[PDB]
Amino acid sequence: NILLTRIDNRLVHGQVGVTWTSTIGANLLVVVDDVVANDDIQQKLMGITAETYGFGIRFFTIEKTINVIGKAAPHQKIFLICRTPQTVRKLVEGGIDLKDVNVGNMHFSEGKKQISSKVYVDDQDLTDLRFIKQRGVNVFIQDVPGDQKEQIP
Repeated sequence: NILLTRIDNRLVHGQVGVTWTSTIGANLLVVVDDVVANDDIQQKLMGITAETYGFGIRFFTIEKTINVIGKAAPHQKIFLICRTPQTVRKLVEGGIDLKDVNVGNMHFSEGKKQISSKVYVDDQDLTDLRFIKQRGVNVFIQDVPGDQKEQIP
């Protein structure tokens, strides 16, 4: 059911989320993020994007996603969007079978190092990305479809 998981600090990220969703042929975008899930006014803009382009959307905590994602019905073709690799790691640890993780926008903060045009990491981010890889997940950096895919160092 899960077609792709993308890490993007901007979550749905407007036209970027639109293009990914269309390209992979998802019909349900699950935003896995505790802050947004738990403060529902923060959902409104992303909800408008879903409404505009005609795909379903959910805003779930990590705990909820672990608990329910397996109940997904055959017709649900899911695109998971996560803020950070920390979230993805929690999903993997919780036993969710992810095949591919696309690393999108990871913005600078103090001490982070640039590894791709739109990706800045600290050592914990690299640790977590590498953990995900070690669990057999294909992890790659790619801004939008058709860009050259880049590997984690």
